[PDB]
Amino acid sequence: KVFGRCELAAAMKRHGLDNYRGYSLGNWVCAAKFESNFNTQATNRNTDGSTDYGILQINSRWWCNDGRTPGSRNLCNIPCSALLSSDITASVNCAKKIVSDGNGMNAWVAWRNRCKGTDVQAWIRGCRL
Repeated sequence: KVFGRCELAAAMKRHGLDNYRGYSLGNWVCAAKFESNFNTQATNRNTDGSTDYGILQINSRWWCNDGRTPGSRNLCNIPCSALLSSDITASVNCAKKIVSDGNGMNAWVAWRNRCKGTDVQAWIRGCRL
């Protein structure tokens, strides 16, 4: 599913990301924009042989099982394919663990490089939230 911007803002807010670990909703929407272009089906292989999955490009070395990432963990206890669903619940639950791990949203390198320090409330402009 390709979310609209305000559609995704509303879903992320419903699931508790606004101000989660102190990160306002626009940070999360900005991260999804540059990680996946709002596409839940996005996947991208990494040089280390892991893959990133879904709206927040959650990676198979630590967080989910894809069966092809040797000596990986599954700290979110899900199959990576769960992260591709139109229902973002599993991606949100796993993102909450990731952002709690010690480096905050710096775990998403698109957030660090394209969202951090910018006017992230622009991403929720106009939305009825």
